[PDB]
Amino acid sequence: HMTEYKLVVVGAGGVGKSALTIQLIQNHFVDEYDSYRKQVVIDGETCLLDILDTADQYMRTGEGFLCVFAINNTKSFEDIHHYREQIKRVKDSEDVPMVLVGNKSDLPSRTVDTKQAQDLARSYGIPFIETSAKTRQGVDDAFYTLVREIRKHKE
Ligand SMILES: Nc1nc2c(ncn2[C@@H]2O[C@H](COP(=O)(O)OP(=O)(O)OP(O)(O)=S)[C@@H](O)[C@H]2O)c(=O)[nH]1
Ligand SMILES: [Mg+2]
Repeated sequence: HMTEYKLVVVGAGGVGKSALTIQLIQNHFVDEYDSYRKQVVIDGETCLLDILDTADQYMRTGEGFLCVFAINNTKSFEDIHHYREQIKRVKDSEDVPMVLVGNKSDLPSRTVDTKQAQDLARSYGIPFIETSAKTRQGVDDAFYTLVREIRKHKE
């Protein structure tokens, strides 16, 4: 009686992958710190999210990917290319359900601008969502949007 969606959260160390997950799961922001399950209704469908917060089973059986960089970490952003190439290789396709997420939007020290991010997502043909795990801005949006991307690609 529920649809399972297998989601994988990728990106460089320190960008907020766990923080984003833990917000989704626990509704709490963790300052300092596997697989998680969340039941949630999305467009009137009851979904069981199965979320791997990384750092290979999930890499090959993942249905959709959150590719996360932090907006005050230029290197994280530049590393998106590597994660996305990884995903394309291990799924052997050039259109895998993916959302580009730019986290830590609450922070003032911003070195990747929103134009950079929009241009990257536009090149890849994917949504870009700005988030803060600290304030919860964008968090449900990113996960819900990924679900909707997965639905878009297949039954
Ligand atoms: N201000 C702020 N800090 C954040 C936010 N998301 C995470 N952080 C902080 O950034 C640090 C890294 O977050 P964390 O979730 O541990 O990273 P990660 O991407 O999971 O890192 P990894 O080592 O396991 S591969 C932590 O100190 C966390 O509190 C956010 O949106 N805003
Ligand atoms: Mg982590």
